Amino acid sequence: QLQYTPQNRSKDNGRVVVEGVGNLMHHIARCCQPIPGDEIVGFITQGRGISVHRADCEQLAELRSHAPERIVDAVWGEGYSLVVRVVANDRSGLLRDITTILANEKVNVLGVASRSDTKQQLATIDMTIEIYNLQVLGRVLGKLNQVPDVIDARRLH
Amino acid sequence: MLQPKRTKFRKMHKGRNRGLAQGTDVSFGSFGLKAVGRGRLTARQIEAARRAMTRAVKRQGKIWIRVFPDKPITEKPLAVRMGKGKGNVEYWVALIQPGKVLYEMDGVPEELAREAFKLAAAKLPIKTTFVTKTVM
Amino acid sequence: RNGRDSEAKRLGVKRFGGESVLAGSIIVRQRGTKFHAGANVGCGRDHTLFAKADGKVKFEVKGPKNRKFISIEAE
RNA sequence: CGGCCGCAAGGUUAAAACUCAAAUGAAUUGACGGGGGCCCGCACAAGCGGUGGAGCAUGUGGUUUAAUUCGAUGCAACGCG
RNA sequence: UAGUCCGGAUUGGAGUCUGCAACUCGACUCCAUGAAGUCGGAAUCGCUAGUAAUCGUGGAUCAGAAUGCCACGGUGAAUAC
RNA sequence: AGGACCGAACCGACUAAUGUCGAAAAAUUAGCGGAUGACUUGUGGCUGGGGGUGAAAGGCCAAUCAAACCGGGAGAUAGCUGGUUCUCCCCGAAAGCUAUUUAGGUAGCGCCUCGUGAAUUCAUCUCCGGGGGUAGAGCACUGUUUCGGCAAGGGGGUCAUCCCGACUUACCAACCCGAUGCAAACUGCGAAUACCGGAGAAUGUUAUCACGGGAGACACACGGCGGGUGCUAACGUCCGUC
RNA sequence: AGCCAGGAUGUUGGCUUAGAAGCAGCCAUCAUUUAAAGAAAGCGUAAUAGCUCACUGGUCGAGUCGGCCUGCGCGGAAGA
RNA sequence: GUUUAUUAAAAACACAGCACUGUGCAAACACGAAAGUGGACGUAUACGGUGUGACGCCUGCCCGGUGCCGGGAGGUUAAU
RNA sequence: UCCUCCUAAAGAGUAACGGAGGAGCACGAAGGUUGGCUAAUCCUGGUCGGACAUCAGGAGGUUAGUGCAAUGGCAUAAGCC
RNA sequence: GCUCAACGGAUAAAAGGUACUCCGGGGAUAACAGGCUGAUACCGCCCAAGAGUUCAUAUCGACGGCGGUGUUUGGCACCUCGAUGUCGGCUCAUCACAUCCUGGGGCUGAAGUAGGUCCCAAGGGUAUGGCUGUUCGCCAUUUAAAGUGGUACGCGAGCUG
RNA sequence: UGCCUGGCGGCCGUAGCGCGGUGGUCCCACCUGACCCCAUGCCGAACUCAGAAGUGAAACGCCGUAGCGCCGAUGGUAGUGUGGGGUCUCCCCAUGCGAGAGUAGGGAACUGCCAGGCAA
RNA sequence: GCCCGGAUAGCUCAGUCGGUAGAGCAGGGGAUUGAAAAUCCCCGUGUCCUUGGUUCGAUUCCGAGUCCGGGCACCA
RNA sequence: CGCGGGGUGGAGCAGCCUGGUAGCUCGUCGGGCUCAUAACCCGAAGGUCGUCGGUUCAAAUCCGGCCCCCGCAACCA
RNA sequence: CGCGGGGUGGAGCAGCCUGGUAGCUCGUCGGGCUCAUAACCCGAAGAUCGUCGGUUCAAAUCCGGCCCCCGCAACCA
Repeated sequence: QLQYTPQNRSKDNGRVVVEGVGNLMHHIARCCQPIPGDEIVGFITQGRGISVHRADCEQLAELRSHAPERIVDAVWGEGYSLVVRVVANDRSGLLRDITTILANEKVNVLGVASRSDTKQQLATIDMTIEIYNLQVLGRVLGKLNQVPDVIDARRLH
Repeated sequence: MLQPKRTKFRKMHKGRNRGLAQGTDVSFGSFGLKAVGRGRLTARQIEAARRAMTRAVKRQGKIWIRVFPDKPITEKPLAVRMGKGKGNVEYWVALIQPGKVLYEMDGVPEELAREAFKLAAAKLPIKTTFVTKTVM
Repeated sequence: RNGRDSEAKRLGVKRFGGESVLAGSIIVRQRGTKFHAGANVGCGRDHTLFAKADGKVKFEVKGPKNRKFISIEAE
């Protein structure tokens, strides 16, 4: 029910400075989820301007095998938006266990990417978010690797 | 609750259980749990044992069930007079005769396996034993 | 909702190998054609293999597809 | 409520608590009436040609947008400022 | 008498003029392209005279940018008991 | 005045106890209701058995009533029960099948007996000739099953996004391939026993078959074996077989 | 099998973590004086410290250790 | 008041009252093969049937089904 | 009532309110015969035509068909003209 | 010419009630008790993820497993059709112990008080009413406690009805 | 008398597939033409016919190869009739029969008759 | 006097486990009106009793001080 | 435990019975009349037919299970 | 099983009776008129006669078989 504001505010920009200049139309790609820290590598799509693909990655490398010349460099100016996989044992209110932590833990909860099937007692749950502060990322990983049903809860890439 | 996905005939004849097992060599994991007794494994017991054993090995190494219920044991609702047709497919079981492998496992220290099977077998009805894939 | 059933048709072999019979004698009451005619062995519509001549009885396996046959040994 | 009368329906006698600053009579000017009379106007009737269907122009609502500046929005806004 | 030599939208190409500038966003030209539409539901509009209707001419605004507005004559009814 | 009132005789009969092989085949005792009335009683009439009568309970009609009593059809009928009387001798069942307004009866057949009559007729074994598809087995087929390999196609994606199309996935995954089990209604296999047929020896008071007189029997129980059912429960139940 | 004593340190291993210094957690599984000592089997401290540990040598001194296979038993095992 | 004499006295029955409906007198109905009688030596303010059951306030909607009454044209219609 | 499969213990038969499905017809042709032919289903290519009409080829092999349920059977075909 | 389909076909042609009932049979065939059985019900036992702030096993313990009893709900018709007259109350009880109290212990996440729990132990003790026919149950008020069961769910040739 | 090849069998996957090679004098195939015999629910593709230049590709046959299919012991196991036993929801024993599967191995047929060709 | 607990945006309420202060209602905001309602689009909203100390995180630890709901106890 | 009936646009009902193609009423939506609303007038969309599986060339329909809903039964005990 | 009647435009349905040559109302459409519908009024819109043969110059007709329906009646195999 809580599932625009980012694209309306990423338009506020200042978030990327491409080869010495910002203000260029751009967007973080869905195949890397670039994070503020370890810079990036940018590619120029025909329309929709620059397509950042996070520094070092295959699809970005595939482009190198087509029009590598178009590819460009940039930084971050000023950890919004990312996904996290939390494959875990069964559930038993575990869906609450993720959320229980997340609640007033603050961070955005638009990553309704769960998938409970497999063969064994191991539901595959994923979560895209739009966490703000980089420090917040760390507290989550410590508070989410802990969970008993959880066997893995870290930066999906 | 391991069980057949879309059968052929619904209810099945009781059928006496006799003779020895078949797949008697742990042909997958390095270690397995052979069965000595001669009883029937309810789908519940099997799966329950699976979770039992899996609890120990965390999730490292690898497992393999060697059986499968596939025999629709039927009961009759309580307080009903005999006859009037065979009852209802209450639950499924796999006939198990002496010497039948059940849970092959590997990738984990032999000791951890030897400990897990203690538990899994502990939940099983039929008396069982541990085994290792002796070459050929 | 069941319990219904036909009424056995007394099928199966009626004459075994080595047996002697008269023409018109019925050797087999097969429903399909588990067998096939042989020398002196007529095949009625009911696939009731029978004797076309008095004599002995035998069960050949001749034929490329190992189909069994019945033949009246001309005894 | 009680009392009396009544077969009944009810009737007769007849309060209070509470509640508002009005309720009300007539008469006046208007407005209105699916009241009456008298009269007019493309009001209708009698006709001529139209929009509404079609594509396009233009304005408008709505929607969208980072902005779709602001105002106009029964008749008397909508090729309007 | 056909969607037809009707229709002209849309669209490609190639141009002209204005103006620092014509992609968003102009006008106009040429070649081609060539849709909806075969008189429009409910509903509803103007109009009695040189009006309706139909026809083209012009002007302010204006660098440019009218199918709008304003203005001008041409043609020219019906009907009102 | 009154189907008025309290109330004895009178009429009735609510309650309790006693009695309940009694004092009695419905009463005594203690109390009960009616008691001028649709009351009660004498005597004597009348109404009759599918009839009477009934303030209606199927109550009453001679201690009897959802059709009285007595006698007569009449030894009703009784697939039901009980019972069925002296003796010895010989043989000796079945509790199955099929059919039945049949299922605790009966009928024909199976088994029984007595009689006449017939062939190594028959049984046992060894040997020979036979079909089988069961136990077991197996997984080519029908289904089902686990893992692995390959993997279309399905989704996520990057790029493109009109469109084609190109890579990409620690995502789902058909098919075929390799290993792996399961089946009463699966079989590319397949016993023993079982059954039929042929021959030969041994032993068997013909043990065999046919015809004939008379039956009984058709409720079966248990135990082992092979199963169905049921909970691989029942001295359970339903068959085969001994 | 007992008892005497050693069981350290380089060092706070680095990262981590308000500290985690021998043991929350990833890595390590290097070397040192080596009789031996791993970046610790169990305990314990805010971290420390600290009691043990595997282990190493002393004394005595003969067997000793756990699995395996099976024979027969014990518990498991309460009724009117 | 009555009631199951001999397990039931009641809330059962009857009950006065109300309604329905039958019946014009050789009544209706019943007893009876019948004659004949009760009805009644009465005649609609009467007599039989039925439902209800003093009194008080009342007693609503349904004619499809069934039955009862009325209509008789038309189809169907027996012996003849 | 009748048919088919299993139970049914490799001959026949064999019970249960045991397990599973059917029939109470159809056809003058779907019968008889003579001659002839033999499929399913995927892959590829192909006007409209697309997961799938028809077509060509191939692999495949009777996984098809047999008026209807099942079983046995069927290419010498009983299958199809 | 028959769904004579109950399909070997009693008729050309036929549905009910009987607690007003009646007769001849059966424990061949039921209700209740018993008997076998123990699915179910009850009690106990194994494994033990987990809860228990730390720590599985102080105390509970899921997923599962094996039992034991013969109290329940049942299954089977072996006993009884020539009468087993069914629940509760009353009266009178007797046994088991899987113990409600009292007595003796261990452990306790037991300071003490008071409890939790398991082991031993059957000597004795082990309510009065309200409502309901109830047993039971809820409730009132007690008590050291107001046990669980068997005994034809004891007890009618003793009572009540 | 040896090799070819064709027809017809016996037998019927030890005989069948795949792979590699190979033959055209004859034989065979394909092949050529089709007024006519006959034929196509269209079509000489098939069928049918008249023929024969061409060829050995296809097909066919032979030869080699075992990558499979296929065959297949011995032993053991399962089962099992019969007689005993137990811990009798299953098995033990004596005992006669005795698998399926799998292994060693086998293995790319043999064969009779006739007819024509070559070599004798 | 001692012992035990309640205090959270304006109202009612969530919480919290020594770690980065929310839900609901009103309320305000914008459209519209003269201002409301209806309708339409937005939203905030708290010294966690105070306070220091253990506080990088105390709001969950700790009393000291507050009121608040129970309980015992001074019966001169 | 039992037998019978039903689940279809947002609501109520068809249509199923007897295989191919789902209609009615209100409601929702678009326009009109009105100062405005309703009413009224014009025009329009909207239903994977409970779910799964099956039978079939094809299933809302035929067949079976599952979940729901209602009915009738649960007597002698 | 026989007999008595009968399928006519889409159709309720006359014609028949007394051979050639076929009506009605509902189907729809439009105009009309319509505060706006309403209502109401006119023409158009409409089968070679239930199926196929005989006799006839010509077959609804007059008749034979024929499907379907409608009644009686033989429903004692």
